[PDB]
Amino acid sequence: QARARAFRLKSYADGDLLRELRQFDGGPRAFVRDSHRLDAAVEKASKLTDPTFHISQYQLPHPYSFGGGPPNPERPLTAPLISAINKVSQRTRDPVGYRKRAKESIDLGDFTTHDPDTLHPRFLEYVHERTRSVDGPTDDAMRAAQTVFARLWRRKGCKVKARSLSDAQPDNLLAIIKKGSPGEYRSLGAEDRRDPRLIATMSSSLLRYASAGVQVARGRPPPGWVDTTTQVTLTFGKREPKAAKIVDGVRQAPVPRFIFNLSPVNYALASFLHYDISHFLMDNDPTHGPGFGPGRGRARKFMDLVERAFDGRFSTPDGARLIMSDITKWDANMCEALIKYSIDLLEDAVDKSALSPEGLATRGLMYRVARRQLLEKLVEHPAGYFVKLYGCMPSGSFYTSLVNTTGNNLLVIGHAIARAVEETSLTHHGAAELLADAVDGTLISYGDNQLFSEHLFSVLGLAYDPEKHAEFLARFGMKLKVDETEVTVKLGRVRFCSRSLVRTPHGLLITRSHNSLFAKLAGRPRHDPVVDKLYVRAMMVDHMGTDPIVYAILNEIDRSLNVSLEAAGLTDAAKKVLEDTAQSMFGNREQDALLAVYRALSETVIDRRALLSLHTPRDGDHDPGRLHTSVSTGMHLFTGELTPAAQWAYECTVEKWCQYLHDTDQEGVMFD
RNA sequence: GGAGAUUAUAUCC
RNA sequence: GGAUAUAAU
Repeated sequence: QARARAFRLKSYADGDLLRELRQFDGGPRAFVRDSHRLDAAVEKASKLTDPTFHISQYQLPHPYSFGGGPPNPERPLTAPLISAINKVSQRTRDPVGYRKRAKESIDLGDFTTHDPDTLHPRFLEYVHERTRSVDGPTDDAMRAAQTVFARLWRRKGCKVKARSLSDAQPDNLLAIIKKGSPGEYRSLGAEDRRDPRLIATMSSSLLRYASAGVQVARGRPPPGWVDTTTQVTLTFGKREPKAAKIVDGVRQAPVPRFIFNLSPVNYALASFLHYDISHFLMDNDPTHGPGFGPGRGRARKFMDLVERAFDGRFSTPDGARLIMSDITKWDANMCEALIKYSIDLLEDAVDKSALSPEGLATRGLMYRVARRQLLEKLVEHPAGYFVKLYGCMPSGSFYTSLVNTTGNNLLVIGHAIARAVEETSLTHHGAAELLADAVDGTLISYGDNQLFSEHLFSVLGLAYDPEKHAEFLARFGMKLKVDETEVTVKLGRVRFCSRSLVRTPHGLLITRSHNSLFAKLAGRPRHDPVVDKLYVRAMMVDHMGTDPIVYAILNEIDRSLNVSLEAAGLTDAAKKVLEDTAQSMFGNREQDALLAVYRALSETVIDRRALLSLHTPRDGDHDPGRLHTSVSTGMHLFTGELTPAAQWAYECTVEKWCQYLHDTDQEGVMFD
């Protein structure tokens, strides 16, 4: 409707549409339309009964996709990291073992960029059989699992109410629209989702449901646009560090993740319907990961689960294990059946009882559209052409974390219920009432990342069984990697969102594995040398100074970068990352202030105390203390009190650390 | 040719 | 009311 109107091709089958597309095919990072990027996907889909993907009959004269290419090939941190590991490993208990374990990770360190010619093979992961619905036994279990969380949410105080359309007015809609992508409106001049003309368009796209609902509440049929309104979804490849893996010998360089950039109109509908229920779960649902962070008291849902399972010890007091589910490529494989159970449960938690009959019908039409649009997407493939995608989670939707987390939680509870009805004398209702009590404190998911206590199965009179867990997931087309799913009784192997917990004599302390740091460093492409030096310090911040080996290694790398730090001169990249420092030290961001900061940078050290202050919560019992440049350019001194356990970690040398982890059996935190 | 959502945190305005 | 940066999913 905006001059970009699509034309209809003549064919119907994918193989014939593909031939038709050649007639539109077109530096090395400008976009060129290329229908051959679809060849393998079309070939794969042709052998499937119910494929997740078809070529769209409708196409645009001009595509939205942009070109790309490979990153800078140099890896400037690999050599300094090796010297640092060479030195610090000598102060650990097994120096040659540490250096070998660490070399494995450095070798895998890599990096992905957006490039249409490397992105299209990743899309094959999204091309497989649909699972529209599951069989009777599984459905009964999944609907019982829905009652578990619905009960949990009510007990936790859920009082979320349906919004009125007053909140779809431009001035009120702003409070539930975050800044970000204009999606397909970027072609029309919009730069941000929160731009006033976009906000006006998103508002109109919500208010149009009012009169549609008036008709349905009178028993008339809905307007036609309700069932046909669609928005284009754009795609691109993720730019990030990513570790290669060794699969059957060959070291497999990483394929870029497939990212979806959804339309602001779809965003506005999702947020109008479900912003509140999402924020209620973040604040109050103990199984809901989103809201988590590693510092400042934000890991409490993780720590509460661990402390219920370990009660002060380093191994679980009973033998009850902890399970960390390892699922292959969650977003590509989340089927329509699981998406429906998840979003339906979320919509059910929203209280509609105060709505008028028109208001209720209006919300029903809005939900109808949001559900259909989560399930069936119109996606511009990196070939430069539209395809239709049924199921899969479109990573980048408003619903991504919310629905992935809800679905993973429903999987394990549905599985538990399914086993109980088959194997024991519990009914669906009876298993549900047990799990509703036991799930509070025994389960947490963050999308496909999951951690749960075997007590979920204990209270059903069952023991966890990974093959039965994998078989349940396979009913939804998902592959639980059984040999990579950690099952343990030891705190040192418990993980959540890439974080470990170390129990010190004064309490728990979030930490991170060393191998993850080494791969990221080995994968870092060459930037401006000041930018890269500040990246190494950002890594210190990410690790929060808990581990003195990690601090030592990073402090070594930081020093080593000083030899060549000034070789590029004061570039614009270096100016940008030094601006905050120049204004806090000299009052201005002018050339001389910036160069004074620049030339002093070689003289700075990042204080481990500043890093460990990040464990301090902002509690009204704790004042964490301002950091200024303490963890970036290092030109302020951090004054402030650490938490007891973090104070213990400051007083703790490489040598004391390895001894304590050895004596407590917590050395699992270092690797994996 | 000049790269999504969500969460957490830090810095500066 | 905004900007920049890193991490996680």
